[PDB]
Amino acid sequence: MKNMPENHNPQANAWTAEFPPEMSYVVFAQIGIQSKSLDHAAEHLGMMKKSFDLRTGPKHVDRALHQGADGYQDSIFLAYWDEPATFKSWVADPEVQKWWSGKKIDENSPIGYWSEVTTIPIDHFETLHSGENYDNGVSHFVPIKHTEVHEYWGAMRDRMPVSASSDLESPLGLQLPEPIVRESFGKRLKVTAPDNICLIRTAQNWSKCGSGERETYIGLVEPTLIKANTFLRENASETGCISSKLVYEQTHDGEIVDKSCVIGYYLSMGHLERWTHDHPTHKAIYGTFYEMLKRHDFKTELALWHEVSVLQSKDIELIYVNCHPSTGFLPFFEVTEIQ
Ligand code: HEM
Ligand SMILES: C[C@@H](/C=N\O)c1cccc(Br)c1
Repeated sequence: MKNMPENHNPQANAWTAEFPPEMSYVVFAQIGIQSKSLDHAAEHLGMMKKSFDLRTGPKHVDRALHQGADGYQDSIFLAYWDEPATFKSWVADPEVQKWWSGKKIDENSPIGYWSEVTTIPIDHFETLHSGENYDNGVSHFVPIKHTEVHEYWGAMRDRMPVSASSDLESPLGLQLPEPIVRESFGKRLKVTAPDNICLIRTAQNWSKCGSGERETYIGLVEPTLIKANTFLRENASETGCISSKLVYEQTHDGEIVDKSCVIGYYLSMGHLERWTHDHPTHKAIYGTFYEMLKRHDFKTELALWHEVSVLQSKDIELIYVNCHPSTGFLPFFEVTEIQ
């Protein structure tokens, strides 16, 4: 609450996850099939989707489609557990072992496999929701409550309990190295990340918007989001953004719905903060959002939310099997070949 302004009174309501006392960790797993034609991914996606309904399966799973550059796509599962023990039991199930860690991927395969598994201690985790919505990531299975801790720069950091006792800076300092090009196709590679990287899933949901509000979101706001994500992807060193994906969410048979999110990793929470507060790209987003609020009497059916975590090296398992060299963390930090 260090950054809360004096006489703080927010002009809009917001909600935040309230984790139960017995809950110590969230496991958030991003599992992806990389392809040039979705046809080639279809077999792998069926096997994975049947795995999620095991009794040890995730409390919640989203599906999303990422358009990468060079014409590669990632078909992604976003899966949540509230017990690390249960997630370990899921991975050990033989149904999961049939495909886990890219086991079904060939040396000359047309598809790649990747997984980014982050085990998030609850005191390094915070969410924010623009409405009392129980279909926003962990709000599918965790209660949410009203909070006044928003609507100022620094509110995100204040909502994360550990920021009261840690600056959450990176051991590598302020300068993320330039991305390097590694020979990743044909190989099973593991990346080891530094401590205190910051992960954000920030989401947009215009599915309940009226016709006119939807027109405004798609015509005015979404283009600035697309531009922001492209900037982030192309300017890693300047921003401290290790990886940024704009993805469109899907029904579980693959139909794209009116929902998206950006999933980004940053060298520290401070890099995310400085980009959000100072860079023109997020300012244009905030501007067009406010313009959208003025047009509809400041009462929107657009749902916004995010989940932000700060991660230790040992809590991030990053695996890339036959993937494009720009996928995820592949351009950064320490890589090890697995065999
Ligand atoms: C690349 C995509 C995005 C990133 C990385 C991002 C990042 C962030 C972060 C980190 C904050 C919290 C800053 C703090 O509390 O100190 C924030 C706040 C905010 N963002 Fe974004 N954002 C993105 C997209 C969007 C979109 C699409 C919208 C609206 C359509 C939006 C509107 C806002 C608003 C209104 C706030 C203030 C929230 C509050 O505290 O009440 N952002 N953003
Ligand atoms: C989730 C965040 C945006 N980006 O992380 C946001 C945006 C608008 C209103 C609220 Br309330 C929260």
